[PDB]
Amino acid sequence: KPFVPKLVYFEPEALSYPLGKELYEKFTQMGIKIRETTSHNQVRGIPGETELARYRNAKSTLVVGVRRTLKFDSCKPSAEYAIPLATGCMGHCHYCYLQTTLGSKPYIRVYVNLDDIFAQAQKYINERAPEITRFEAAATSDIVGIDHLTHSLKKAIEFIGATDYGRLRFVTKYEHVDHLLDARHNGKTRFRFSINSRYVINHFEPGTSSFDGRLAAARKVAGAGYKLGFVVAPIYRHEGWERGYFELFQELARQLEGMDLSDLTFELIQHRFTKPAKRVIEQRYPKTRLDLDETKRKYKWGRYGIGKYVYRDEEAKELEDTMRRYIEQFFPGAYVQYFT
Ligand SMILES: C[C@@]1(Cc2cn([C@H]3C[C@H](O)[C@@H](CO)O3)c(=O)[nH]c2=O)CN([C@H]2C[C@H](O)[C@@H](CO)O2)C(=O)NC1=O
Ligand SMILES: C[Se@@+](CC[C@H](N)C(=O)O)C[C@H]1O[C@@H](n2cnc3c(N)ncnc32)[C@H](O)[C@@H]1O
Ligand code: SF4
Repeated sequence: KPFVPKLVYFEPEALSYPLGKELYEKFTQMGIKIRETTSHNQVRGIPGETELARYRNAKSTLVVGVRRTLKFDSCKPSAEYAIPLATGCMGHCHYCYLQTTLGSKPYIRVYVNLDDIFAQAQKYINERAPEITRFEAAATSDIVGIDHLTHSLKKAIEFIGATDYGRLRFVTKYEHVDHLLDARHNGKTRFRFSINSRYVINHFEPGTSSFDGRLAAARKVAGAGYKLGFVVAPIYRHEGWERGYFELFQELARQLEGMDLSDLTFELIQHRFTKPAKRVIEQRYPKTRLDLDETKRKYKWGRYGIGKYVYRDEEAKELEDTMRRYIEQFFPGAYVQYFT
C-alpha cells in the first residue's frame, strides 16, 4: 500500500532496455535484495520451506523480464486481445482464478520491452481496422496495482490514445491511481474497478484496497475524463446475497453522487472454479469460508482449456436478473456489457 517487493529478480536481457535499466537503478537504491534469473519463466531460490511459504513469498517478489511471446492471447468477452504488460498479483483473494492460470508462477512479472509489445499491438489494430480492436491489460494481473513502480500502463494508455482504432481497458482492486490521472488517454481507456458485496470483500479479498478506496479512486479517474466501469465479480451466493448485492449498488450509487455516469458500464461474472483449484485453495488458504462444494454447482466442460464449475443455469439467471434489476434501479442508462 502501495506495493513494493521484498525481493526482485532481473533477467540479464532486461538490463538492455530503458525500463529494465531504470528499475535496477531504483531497486538497488532502495536497498532491496536483488537477484539474477536466466528466465522469468523459471525463477529459482524463492524463500520458504512449505509450498504455502513460497506462495506467500512469491507474491512479494517482482521479476523484471522480457516478453518473448509477442503473440497476444484472445481475451473475450472483455477484449479482442490481452496486451501482455504484467503477470501476477500482490493480492490474496481466496477465490482468485490466477491460482490456476499462474499456479506455478505466483510472483509478479513485469515486461520491459514495451516497444515490441506496443508494435505488435499496433499490428493487431492494423489487421482489423477500421474495426475497433480492444486490448485487456489486466487479464492475468493487477496491472494498476503495480503500475506506480513502472508506469507501463500509463505508457500503454498514451500509445492507445495516439491510435485511431485501438482501445484499452483494465480492472483493478487498488486505489493507487494518482500517477495515471494526467495521462493522455484521449477517451480510449475504460478504467474499471472490481466491486462486491461486503461479505465477499471482508472474507475473501485481503491484500487489496477497501471498497471506499476503490470508489475514491473511481471518482478521481472519472474526474480525469477516463471512461468508468465496474466489474461485479465474483458474483457469489453467500448467506443473504440478494440483500448483500442490493446494498452494494445502493452504496455504489451513493458514492457516485453528482457525476456524469452516462457512459458507465457494468460487467458481471459469477464465481467459478476448476477441479484442481479446490485442492490448491484448501492448502493455500486453510481457514477460508469460501464454499467450493461442486454438488451446489454444474460442471461446464471445457473446449480448449479445462472445464469449470459454475452455478446451475437457473441459479445463474437469478443472479443475472437480480444484478440487472439493481443496475437498472440505481444506474438508469448504464449498460450491462455481459453476464458470464
Ligand atoms: C478481467 C476479465 C479478463 C478476462 C480473462 N480471460 C481469461 C484469461 C484468464 O487467465 C482466464 C481465467 O479463467 O480468463 C478471458 O478469457 N477473458 C477476459 O475477459 C475477467 N474475466 C474472466 C471470467 C472468466 O474466468 C473468463 C472468461 O469470461 O475471464 C472476464 O470475463 N472479464 C474480464 O474483463
Ligand atoms: C483475476 Se482478476 C484480474 C484483475 C484485477 N486484479 C482485479 O481483481 O480486478 C479479474 C476479475 O475476475 C474476478 N475473479 C477472480 N477469480 C475469479 C473466479 N474464480 N471466479 C469468478 N471471478 C473471479 C475478480 O474479482 C476480478 O473482478
Ligand atoms: S486482485 Fe484481482 S488478481 Fe490480485 S488476487 Fe484478487 S483477484 Fe486475483
